[PDB]
Amino acid sequence: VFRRFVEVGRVAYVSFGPHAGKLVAIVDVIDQNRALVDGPCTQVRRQAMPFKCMQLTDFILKFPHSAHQKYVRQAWQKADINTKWAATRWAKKIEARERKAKMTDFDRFKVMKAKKMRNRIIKNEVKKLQKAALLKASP
Amino acid sequence: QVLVLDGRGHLLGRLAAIVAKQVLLGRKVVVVRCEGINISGNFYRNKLKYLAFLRKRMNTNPSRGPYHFRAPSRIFWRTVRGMLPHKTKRGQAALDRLKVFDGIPPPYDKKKRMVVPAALKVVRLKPTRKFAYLGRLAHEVGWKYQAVTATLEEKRKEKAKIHYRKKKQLMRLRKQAEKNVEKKIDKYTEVLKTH
Amino acid sequence: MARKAGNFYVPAEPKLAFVIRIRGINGVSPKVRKVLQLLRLRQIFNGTFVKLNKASINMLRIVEPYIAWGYPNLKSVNELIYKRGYGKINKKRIALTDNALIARSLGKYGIICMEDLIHEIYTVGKRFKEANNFLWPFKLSSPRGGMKKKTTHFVEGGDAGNREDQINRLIRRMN
Amino acid sequence: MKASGTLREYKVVGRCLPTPKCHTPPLYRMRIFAPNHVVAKSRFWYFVSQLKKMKKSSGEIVYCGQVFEKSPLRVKNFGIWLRYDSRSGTHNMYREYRDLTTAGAVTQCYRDMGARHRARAHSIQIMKVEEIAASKCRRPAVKQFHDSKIKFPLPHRVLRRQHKPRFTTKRPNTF
RNA sequence: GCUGCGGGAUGAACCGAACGCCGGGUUAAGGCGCCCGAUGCCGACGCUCAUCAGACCCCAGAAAAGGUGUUGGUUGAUAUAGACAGCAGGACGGUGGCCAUGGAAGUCGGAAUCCGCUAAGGAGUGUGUAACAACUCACCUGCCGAAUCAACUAGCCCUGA
Ligand SMILES: [Mg+2]
Ligand SMILES: [Mg+2]
Ligand SMILES: [Mg+2]
Ligand SMILES: [Mg+2]
Ligand SMILES: [Mg+2]
Ligand SMILES: [Mg+2]
Ligand SMILES: [Mg+2]
Ligand SMILES: [Mg+2]
Ligand SMILES: [Mg+2]
Ligand SMILES: [Mg+2]
Ligand SMILES: [Mg+2]
Repeated sequence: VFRRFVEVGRVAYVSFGPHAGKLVAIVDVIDQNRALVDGPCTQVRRQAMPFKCMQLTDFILKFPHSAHQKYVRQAWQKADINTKWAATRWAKKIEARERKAKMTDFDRFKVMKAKKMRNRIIKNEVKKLQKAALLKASP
Repeated sequence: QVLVLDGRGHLLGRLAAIVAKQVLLGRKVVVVRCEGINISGNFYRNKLKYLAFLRKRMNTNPSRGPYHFRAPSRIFWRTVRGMLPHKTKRGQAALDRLKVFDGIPPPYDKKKRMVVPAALKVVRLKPTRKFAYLGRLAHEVGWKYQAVTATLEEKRKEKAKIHYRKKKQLMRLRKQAEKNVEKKIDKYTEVLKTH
Repeated sequence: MARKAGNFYVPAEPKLAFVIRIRGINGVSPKVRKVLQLLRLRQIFNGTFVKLNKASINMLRIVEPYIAWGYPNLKSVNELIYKRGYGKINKKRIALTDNALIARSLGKYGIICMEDLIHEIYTVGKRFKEANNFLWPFKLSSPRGGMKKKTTHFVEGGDAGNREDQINRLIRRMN
Repeated sequence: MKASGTLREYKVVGRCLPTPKCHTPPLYRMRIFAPNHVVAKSRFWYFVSQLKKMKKSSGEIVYCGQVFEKSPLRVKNFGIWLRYDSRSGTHNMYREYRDLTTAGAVTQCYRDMGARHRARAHSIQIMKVEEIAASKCRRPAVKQFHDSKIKFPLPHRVLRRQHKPRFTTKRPNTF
């Protein structure tokens, strides 16, 4: 319980505001509500953003207290947050939501016909598995 | 068409606001588990206000005048009456569209119950503030039907437990089927086209 | 030229001010009502260009709770002359719509055209009174974003007062 | 003052008129916080009229300038001196605020004095603003924000009021 | 009065604004949980628990005074030459001093006011036994361990009601 918490040198996600979909890094807490965040490679500029505006993540970095853009970028490239961030299910879920926003009608037609085929295969194979379960329970 | 709402962990005024707004549009909404609707504030405060409301009565004839219901479903229905224009033929039709039930009826056992997020106790109230149960208030004042309703509620909760094991068994069977082979050819297309 | 020497510099206080009337009609003292009649602000949401002077500023200090007055910019003059340019021959305000009206009714002073009219309004010359009398008081619509409370001065977050450059934003909202 | 939105820091200098009794006025200087420069000029006239023998007619404003922040990217500590007027009588006050810029800290000062002590902007007079360093803060809240390797989570974070649909089977887990 | 219209639920005077019949757009006064048009903004800051909360000029009720209920502010005074609270121990000698006698031997009262031992005792802050005596406090010391105490002030809420 309470596995995550704000910290000097933690990457975080932004949900609300003009920087939605952009990762920030917390430098220091100003007063209880806003944090001085910075972005080395995620295009977001060093500013003050609210804690309810941001979303907590699990990856940490080793920042000095009130460091600069150069040292934030060097620790970012040492920790390799980009490839390790792409290699998780979280970014795949966000990428799937973006691809659903980027669907088209021909893609939805292909998805629906593959959905019909997969649901027929699921129905027949689940009926075969429960028939096998009844045949196992018959002795 | 029809909407079935949970009452567990909801607030009286917020839920009445959302129901009275959505019943004027035509969606036939029904609030089930009305005894579980929470009310903010101290419980002695809420029953003091309700005791004053019971004290409000006509001296010349108490029958011809202020009617005071004790059942929590009818309490919520009076709360929606005081918010809809019931004296005209818009709010009267909206109250005819609205149905309210204490406990859970047998069709609403089967039909799925919605949970409104903006009317929740957890969303709207600080957890270090006091609250009161409308069913506890109704059992304390007038509504003598907790021993039947709670018994039937525990009976349908046992029915829900004996259904959920079967549903979870079927979900394990269909995920074993998804773990099995010869479905991935459509799944490549699905992942490349938004699984 | 002054900051290279390290000294400050003050610009010229301008001699032209645009005046829109903000408040209504009924419930108005005669002391400010006569000044509004002399400034041709007889209706609500009409505006005039006023040559600034000690007498004019002391009139505006009397009618501070009823008007909003400021320094119009070049587009603030130009859009009011082009879009809602209404002159008068003797009676009968006509839309300008041609240089011939200004050359016939007003052009007795080398001010025959609309470039001359805009030049005379902006750079207040010796014949500003004839141009201001020729121009009918500009009928203006209510602004898009609204107004701030209409009763306190612009110092107190209101409308009825001096603002000196935000009348450009006000005239882009109203015109 | 209305103190609408965020505040802004203005350096406003003013002097008397050049008179034959006394030429070259001393050209005084203040540091006025205001939402815009017109309110800065008017509040400058207010403060200089309360301090010395100055009014708007027998004086002028030489320069009015925006003062940008010396270091906006640094989280700093500001001590604000207050001469607010309460319901019974006026009082002196020292407050502290940890914020990025001076205008933001004085903005938080106006908002907080309006929150707690019910003080309007009519009564609040900012006496002095000074950046104070560490180990000189009198306040325990700012003294306990003074922590290196500070750790705190965000317990019970509820959000998104009806951005999700009004009717769902969900039940949102906090944190 | 002689005056419609939009807000103040309801209104003669209040706030906007004045009236030929209409289409479009915009706004004032006001409002945006439902009646009831509009915040369903991923609004910002902080205060408030009422067992009689509070909710907007006239306007439809309330004060003096009080609160170790919480939030700021001022004035100060203590604390490694170890305080604040807690536990334990001491709390004398001159002197049963002096004005008194129904008692005073600090303890109803009147005037004062020092010294020694000192670790420290105030010619004593109270409780008492009628008084003589026991008890306790200022003050002092042993353990503890680093922040503590006092008086005012104004915002919400409570009593006064
Ligand atoms: Mg009026
Ligand atoms: Mg609009
Ligand atoms: Mg008025
Ligand atoms: Mg008349
Ligand atoms: Mg009306
Ligand atoms: Mg009223
Ligand atoms: Mg219209
Ligand atoms: Mg308004
Ligand atoms: Mg509505
Ligand atoms: Mg108090
Ligand atoms: Mg009270």
